[PDB]
Amino acid sequence: DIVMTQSPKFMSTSVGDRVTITCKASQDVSTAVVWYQQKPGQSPKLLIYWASTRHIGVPDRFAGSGSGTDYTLTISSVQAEDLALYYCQQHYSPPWTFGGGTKLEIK
Amino acid sequence: IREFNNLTKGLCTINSWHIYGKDNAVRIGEDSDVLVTREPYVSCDPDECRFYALSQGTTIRGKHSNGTIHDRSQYRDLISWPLSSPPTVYNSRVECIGWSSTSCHDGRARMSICISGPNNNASAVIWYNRRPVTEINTWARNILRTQESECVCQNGVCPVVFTDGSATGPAETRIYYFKEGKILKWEPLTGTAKHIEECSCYGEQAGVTCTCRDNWQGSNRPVIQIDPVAMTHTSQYICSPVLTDNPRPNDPTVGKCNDPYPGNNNNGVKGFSYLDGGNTWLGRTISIASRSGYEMLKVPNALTDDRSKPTQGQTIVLNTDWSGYSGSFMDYWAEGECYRACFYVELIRGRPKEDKVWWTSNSIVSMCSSTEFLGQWNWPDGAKIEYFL
Amino acid sequence: IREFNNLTKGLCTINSWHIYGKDNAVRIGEDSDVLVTREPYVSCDPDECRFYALSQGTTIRGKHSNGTIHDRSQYRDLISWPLSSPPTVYNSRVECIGWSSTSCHDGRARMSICISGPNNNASAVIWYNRRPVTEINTWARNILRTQESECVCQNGVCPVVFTDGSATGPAETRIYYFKEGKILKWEPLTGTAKHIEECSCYGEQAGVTCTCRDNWQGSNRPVIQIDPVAMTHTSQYICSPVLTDNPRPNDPTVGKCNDPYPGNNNNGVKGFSYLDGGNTWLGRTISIASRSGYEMLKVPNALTDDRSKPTQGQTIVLNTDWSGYSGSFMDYWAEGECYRACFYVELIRGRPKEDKVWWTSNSIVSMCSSTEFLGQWNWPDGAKIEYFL
Amino acid sequence: IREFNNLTKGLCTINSWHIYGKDNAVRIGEDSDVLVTREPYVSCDPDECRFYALSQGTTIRGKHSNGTIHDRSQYRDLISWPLSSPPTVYNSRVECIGWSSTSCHDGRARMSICISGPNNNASAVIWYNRRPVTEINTWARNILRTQESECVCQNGVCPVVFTDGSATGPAETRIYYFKEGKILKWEPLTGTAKHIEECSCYGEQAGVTCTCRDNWQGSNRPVIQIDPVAMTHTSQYICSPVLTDNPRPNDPTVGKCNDPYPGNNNNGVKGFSYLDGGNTWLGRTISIASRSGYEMLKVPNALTDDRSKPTQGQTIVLNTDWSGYSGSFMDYWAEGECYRACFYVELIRGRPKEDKVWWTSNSIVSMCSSTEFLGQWNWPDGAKIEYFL
Ligand SMILES: *[C@@H]1O[C@H](CO)[C@@H](O[C@@H]2O[C@H](CO)[C@@H](O[C@@H]3O[C@H](CO)[C@@H](O)[C@H](O[C@H]4O[C@H](CO)[C@@H](O)[C@H](O)[C@@H]4O[C@H]4O[C@H](CO)[C@@H](O)[C@H](O)[C@@H]4O[C@H]4O[C@H](CO)[C@@H](O)[C@H](O)[C@@H]4O)[C@@H]3O)[C@H](O)[C@H]2NC(C)=O)[C@H](O)[C@H]1NC(C)=O
Ligand SMILES: *[C@@H]1O[C@H](CO)[C@@H](O[C@@H]2O[C@H](CO)[C@@H](O[C@@H]3O[C@H](CO)[C@@H](O)[C@H](O[C@H]4O[C@H](CO)[C@@H](O)[C@H](O)[C@@H]4O[C@H]4O[C@H](CO)[C@@H](O)[C@H](O)[C@@H]4O[C@H]4O[C@H](CO)[C@@H](O)[C@H](O)[C@@H]4O)[C@@H]3O)[C@H](O)[C@H]2NC(C)=O)[C@H](O)[C@H]1NC(C)=O
Ligand SMILES: *[C@@H]1O[C@H](CO)[C@@H](O[C@@H]2O[C@H](CO)[C@@H](O[C@@H]3O[C@H](CO)[C@@H](O)[C@H](O[C@H]4O[C@H](CO)[C@@H](O)[C@H](O)[C@@H]4O[C@H]4O[C@H](CO)[C@@H](O)[C@H](O)[C@@H]4O[C@H]4O[C@H](CO)[C@@H](O)[C@H](O)[C@@H]4O)[C@@H]3O)[C@H](O)[C@H]2NC(C)=O)[C@H](O)[C@H]1NC(C)=O
Ligand SMILES: *[C@@H]1O[C@H](CO)[C@@H](O[C@@H]2O[C@H](CO)[C@@H](O)[C@H](O)[C@H]2NC(C)=O)[C@H](O)[C@H]1NC(C)=O
Ligand SMILES: *[C@@H]1O[C@H](CO)[C@@H](O[C@@H]2O[C@H](CO)[C@@H](O)[C@H](O)[C@H]2NC(C)=O)[C@H](O)[C@H]1NC(C)=O
Ligand SMILES: *[C@@H]1O[C@H](CO)[C@@H](O[C@@H]2O[C@H](CO)[C@@H](O)[C@H](O)[C@H]2NC(C)=O)[C@H](O)[C@H]1NC(C)=O
Ligand SMILES: *[C@@H]1O[C@H](CO)[C@@H](O)[C@H](O)[C@H]1NC(C)=O
Ligand SMILES: *[C@@H]1O[C@H](CO)[C@@H](O)[C@H](O)[C@H]1NC(C)=O
Ligand SMILES: *[C@@H]1O[C@H](CO)[C@@H](O)[C@H](O)[C@H]1NC(C)=O
Ligand SMILES: [Ca+2]
Ligand SMILES: [Ca+2]
Ligand SMILES: [Ca+2]
Repeated sequence: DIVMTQSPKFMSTSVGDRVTITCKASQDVSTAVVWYQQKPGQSPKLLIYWASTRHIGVPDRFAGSGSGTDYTLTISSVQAEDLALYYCQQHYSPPWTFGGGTKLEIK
Repeated sequence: IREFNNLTKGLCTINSWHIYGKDNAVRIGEDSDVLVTREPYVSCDPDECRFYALSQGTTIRGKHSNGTIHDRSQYRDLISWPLSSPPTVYNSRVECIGWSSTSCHDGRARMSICISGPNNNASAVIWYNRRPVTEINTWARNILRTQESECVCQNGVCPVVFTDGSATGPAETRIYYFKEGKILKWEPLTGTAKHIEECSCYGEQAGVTCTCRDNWQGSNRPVIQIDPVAMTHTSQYICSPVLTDNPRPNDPTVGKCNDPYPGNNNNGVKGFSYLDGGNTWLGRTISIASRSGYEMLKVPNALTDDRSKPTQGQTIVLNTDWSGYSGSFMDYWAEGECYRACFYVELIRGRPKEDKVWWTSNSIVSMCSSTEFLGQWNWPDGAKIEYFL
Repeated sequence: IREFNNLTKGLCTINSWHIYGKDNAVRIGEDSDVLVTREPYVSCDPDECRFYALSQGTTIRGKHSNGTIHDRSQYRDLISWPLSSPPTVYNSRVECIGWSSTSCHDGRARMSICISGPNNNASAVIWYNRRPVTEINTWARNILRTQESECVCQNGVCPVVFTDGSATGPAETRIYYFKEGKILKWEPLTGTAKHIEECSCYGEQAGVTCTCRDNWQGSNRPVIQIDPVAMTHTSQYICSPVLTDNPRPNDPTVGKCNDPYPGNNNNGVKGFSYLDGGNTWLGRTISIASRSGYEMLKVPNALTDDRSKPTQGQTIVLNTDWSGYSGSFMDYWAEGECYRACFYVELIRGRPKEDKVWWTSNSIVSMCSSTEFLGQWNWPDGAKIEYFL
Repeated sequence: IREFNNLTKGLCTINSWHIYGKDNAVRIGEDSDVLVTREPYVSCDPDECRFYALSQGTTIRGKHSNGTIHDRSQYRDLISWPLSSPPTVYNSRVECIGWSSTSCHDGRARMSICISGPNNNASAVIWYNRRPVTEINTWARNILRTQESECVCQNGVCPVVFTDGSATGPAETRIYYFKEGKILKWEPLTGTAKHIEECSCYGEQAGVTCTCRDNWQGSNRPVIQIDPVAMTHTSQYICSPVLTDNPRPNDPTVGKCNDPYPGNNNNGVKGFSYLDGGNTWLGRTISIASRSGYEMLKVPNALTDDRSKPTQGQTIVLNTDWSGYSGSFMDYWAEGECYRACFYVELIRGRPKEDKVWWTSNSIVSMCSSTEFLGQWNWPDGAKIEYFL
């Protein structure tokens, strides 16, 4: 199984700034990385797939990236409603393995 | 025929699609000496149509099957065998040696082209009438590759699309013009197309159209039209919002004809389209992210319109089944008023998505068009990855 | 031949039957790559005779063999291979794709017809000279089916019997007339026949006779005579008390020519007969309830007489052995004063009756007639269901 | 052709080498019915090129594969099969029976020659047009042997080099001249060459050149030129310090043209060379002691100069991979201004060096020349001796 490791677990950024969430796999997963966002007390929304392609209607603030075993999700002009638990799933081989999440707190 | 062929006719009305061939290779392959292959295609002689594919030089059960994810190796061989049989050890015909290829009959004999090599010292040898006639070497030294479909010939001239260079950058594409295996001319890519890979070509009315893959930025395909009479070409993207590469962003409402449609970069999967005004049909995988499902959608004036949405469709492979590469082929020697339009879909099985086995492989489905509006079925490879364990 | 064929001759005197072919497929199949098939038949080119059958796309040993009881699937393919060989992966010729079929040579090239589909959106494509020429779609949307024997051609015109509709009700049968793959005419069933299925046809003297199956109420077969010159037909039942469908009630003393003979409904098994006055021979399974045994009985003026009991017979398969489908074929290009009359019997092995294996399959026996009164043998498939365990 | 062939053309400029064929037999052979062979070669009909080899009469997996180190046995058979397929049980064509052979097409039909026998009572039968025409018996009673490459024909006359005698002493070589299977003349070896074995021959400009093996003292090859028009020949050694037999002493700075170059005696491995002045290419194993690696080196005026060191090279098989026998072949019926120069390398696998299996066997690589200076790859047999355990 491929193993997605998310560190750090908590992130604080101020309203209007940048944050970036780092995800990493245990072998070259050849860019097959998806990012979900889980809003508190809601279901996940798929933001990005294939490391950087946005799903239908996640506004361009969210910028997926990466390569090999190291990927990252950047968010800009951080909104007080950006608070959520962010997870990377991988989508190269079965079974589709997630990360631990990162809570983005608003300073 | 005893004479070269001229593409005198035009396409017939595509109104639905009918099954033309299905080899069932992995299903049979669990117990016969079916060869591991990938990148298939189909091509017609004036006398018969055969399935062609890039062999990996091992049977699917054989222990050397493990690790066939690798595209290029020196155990790759371009083979052919009868229409709708499996690539069997005891009936494939090896056409030339290499890991990239195109093949097509000019009316008299056929040309096969197999590229072989180290990734920085690759070399093509242009076989004509089963004899090695010409050889071209790498101009940009980073993987010299060609079509993985059949080329079309006209009056002896068969244009062929070769790309050497980066699949991640600008590459160095070039159209070559063969007549009887010799190089008549070769010219560099021109047009608004940013990067060309794995071109799918059909010929009608003395013009050949190729629908390719932009690996770099495209999610909308580059179309190259080539004029085999004057040995000239141009390229553009397909204007339609209906995006056909895979992966892709979800289709816009307005598409893009003179630049890549921005979204999924450094990736694609070979494909085709029949581009003919009202009678345009585009093929695409259903998944925006994976080679699963295949469908044919009629999108009138797709090539030229930045607003063309579909008006009729047909399902070929369900989204719950796997697909892969697709390309165009036609029987130029089929007696008619017109050219029957056909395509094939490769059905990948194995690694990476079914990694419980260590081999990758495929079977083939192919359709041709009918003017009747026939009913549709959906055509699964069919094997159970669990009986190979 | 380089010219179309006219059925100029008439049958020869049937006086006994001699073995023409026996493939021994399941027996060999325990150790070679013999294909799982069912619904076989035989057809002759002007140059050679071959065995044709509907493949299930798996070897009998292969693990995908399990579950081949199902008649229709998209892994079915109509194949042919040499007379008296097994359907081998490495020598069958795939003729078209689908789960119903007919095929026959018009003298010049041959027509093959394979129906494919969902049960409510089925489609036939009429291949001529190994190229797809025409396609007809479902008129009644509940399983479009055709012969599972060979069709007969005359002067280019080959009538073909198609039934779409219910196998339990009124269905919607129709005779189609092909010349060179194109549809010359098509007309609805007519005559007193209540329901037509799986017609067996032979041609003599410029008329083609089909002996079919009434699934619905018949236990006596519908006979359709077709006139390929004027493209007309009529249907009736066979008058004889000698009932030939299976299952059936036990034979009466007076039979029925203008209605089904009442008794076993919603069921039958494909069959044939040579209908020629004094020289009429009917084939039937021996069991009134199961496809076991096969015999040929001479019942003079069977077609026209409600009292015709047999006068000579011959045993083909014992009642302790299994049989199945049967149909007529002839070598129209066999040099003679007359047409040698032949038939084939399919020999089913597997599920449901031998359910210790999970595959169904079959072999073939075929006979032609002799005027000598030869001795008889009885011709078992031959395999032991216990060596496959 | 319908007419005999005259070697009218001369060689083309050898500037690099391109892959012509690769059968991948041991790799496939782990799971198909690939035959155990050894001593391969290639030969061209006016209509097609095929791979020929000496079969050992067993499949590589079959249990009789064990012990195929032995060169001669009565289960040896000279076979042929299509270019770049494996020697498969179901598609090899047996050419004659024996353990030594040559074969070649004279333009009309082909001659095959298989020697069979006890080592002291051996007999050759010269088949022409697949019928046994002539037979020659042992003159020196200690293993009668011939080429293990193809012979060249000119105007019906095909010279063939036969050696009976000791492989450790003086043997008794003799050039025979066949026309249409009959013996036109035969003459004894002449020239400064001390001992001839396994001659490799190509024809150009109505002269045939053979590059052989001196088993006895040579580490530099004997070259025989034969004049097929006058039925005369001479022999000499190759002057170059570049030693090409295997084993060999390490190359001197001055070589030897009229005597064996002293160093490794009672041993060698069959080989070839294209001898043409500036355009001379010699092939050799890389190891001075073992059949591993194969390379082609251009050594101008090699034949005539005792100081010729190489000026361009190409790697065919790496030194970490195994090689074996090599020889020349050409397509005399290939349309050109000139003769394309080709060679094959046999790739031995098994005993004695990979004795974890009990069979010896091989696959084939073949190249032809290109005038372009193409890039090089290195072409491994490819199987893992560990999957056969
Ligand atoms: C007997 O057989 C006949 C003959 O085949 C049957 O009739 C045919 O039935 C077909 C399916 O019912 C029918 O196809 C449909 O045709 C319409 C035109 O009216 C066409 O729009 C449809 O195509 C869209 O929908 C399919 C799924 O339904 C999508 O997979 C496809 O991609 C098309 O939609 C996507 O792209 C559009 C264009 O940009 C967008 O507008 C749309 O929002 C959608 O977007 C998403 O999907 C994309 C791919 O997943 C993705 O990239 C994108 O980003 C979005 O996520 C469809 O083909 C035939 O027209 C009809 N033919 C005939 C002759 O009648 C008959 O029903 C059968 N009878 C029975 C009883 O079974
Ligand atoms: C050497 O070889 C030669 C050449 O083959 C041998 O001679 C042949 O031998 C045959 C068998 O001995 C012989 O066949 C018989 O011919 C008579 C005519 O005289 C014919 O009646 C027979 O057919 C009936 O009987 C068989 C069993 O014997 C039944 O299976 C068959 O169905 C026929 O009977 C059924 O239908 C009849 C018609 O309606 C009814 O009247 C009858 O009651 C019976 O009814 C039941 O059976 C049905 C099916 O099971 C069922 O539907 C129904 O409801 C009832 O339940 C038989 O074919 C050949 O005529 C003869 N030929 C020649 C040229 O001589 C020779 O003996 C061999 N020599 C040696 C030494 O071995
Ligand atoms: C893309 O592809 C192209 C096209 O192929 C590449 O260019 C080619 O590259 C080749 C290798 O780089 C090059 O070959 C070399 O050519 C020189 C001539 O300048 C030739 O001397 C070389 O041959 C000797 O060296 C090899 C190993 O390098 C030996 O294995 C060989 O036997 C030759 O040396 C031995 O014999 C000589 C003659 O007597 C002695 O002088 C020498 O001391 C040596 O002796 C030992 O070795 C013997 C065998 O092991 C043994 O018997 C003896 O006793 C001693 O122990 C070599 O072939 C091509 O010329 C070149 N061609 C072209 C058209 O450019 C290009 O590099 C590729 N590009 C990339 C980016 O990869
Ligand atoms: C070939 O297939 C074998 C299985 O047949 C693969 O074996 C695994 O390989 C890894 C190293 O990659 C070993 O550590 C595992 O223990 C093996 N186990 C299993 C269950 O497969 C092998 O890697 C495959 N690949 C190649 C190129 O040989
Ligand atoms: C395929 O064959 C297998 C045996 O190879 C069948 O397996 C049985 O299936 C039932 C369910 O139908 C299981 O509960 C049994 O335990 C299985 N056991 C045995 C002894 O066969 C399987 O059903 C077959 N059918 C298909 C369509 O796969
Ligand atoms: C044939 O192969 C077998 C193995 O399949 C060889 O068997 C060995 O033979 C020796 C005698 O030469 C025995 O003492 C060994 O115990 C055998 N063991 C093993 C592990 O192979 C046999 O020699 C081979 N040779 C022939 C000609 O039959
Ligand atoms: C084919 O087309 C060329 C022009 O493209 C024409 O000159 C030639 O004669 C044509 N030949 C045939 C058989 O149509
Ligand atoms: C075949 O029969 C038709 C009438 O059915 C006749 O006109 C035609 O000429 C015949 N041809 C041959 C070769 O018998
Ligand atoms: C072949 O060559 C001989 C002389 O070697 C000559 O007499 C003969 O006529 C030639 N034939 C052909 C077709 O060249
Ligand atoms: Ca792309
Ligand atoms: Ca009934
Ligand atoms: Ca020596």
